[PDB]
Amino acid sequence: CDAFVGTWKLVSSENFDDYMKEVGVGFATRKVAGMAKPNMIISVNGDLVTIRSESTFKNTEISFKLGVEFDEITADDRKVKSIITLDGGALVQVQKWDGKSTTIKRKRDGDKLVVECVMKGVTSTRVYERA
Repeated sequence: CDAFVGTWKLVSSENFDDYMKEVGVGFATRKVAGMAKPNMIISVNGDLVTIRSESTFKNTEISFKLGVEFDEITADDRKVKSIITLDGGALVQVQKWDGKSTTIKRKRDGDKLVVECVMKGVTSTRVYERA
C-alpha cells in the first residue's frame, strides 16, 4: 500500500512474449501488446486500492479491497476471477480461468517497482521507474 502510490513508467521487459504464449494469447494480440510501453497509476482511498494502466494498446483500471474476490476482464479479453493480498510487503495477484491460474507479484526494489508474471515455470520480469 503506501510504498506503491504514484505514477510509474515501463523501463524494461524480459520474456513477455513467451509468458503470453503460455497464457494462451493469439499471434496478432501478442504482437501489438508486446509493443506497448505502459504507465501505471496506483492510489489508495481508505480501504480501496486502484491500479490503472494507460497505453497505446488499451487502457485498463481495477479497484479492490485486499483479500476479497473480484471479476476482471484483462487487456486480451480473458474474463477471470482475482484476489490480491499483501505478503511481506509485496502485492500478490492470482488470476483464475477454466482450470488455469497465473500469479503476478509487485514489489519495490530500490526506487524501482518490479512485476514478476508466472505461468507453469515461465517467468517474465518487467521493471518500472517513477515517472
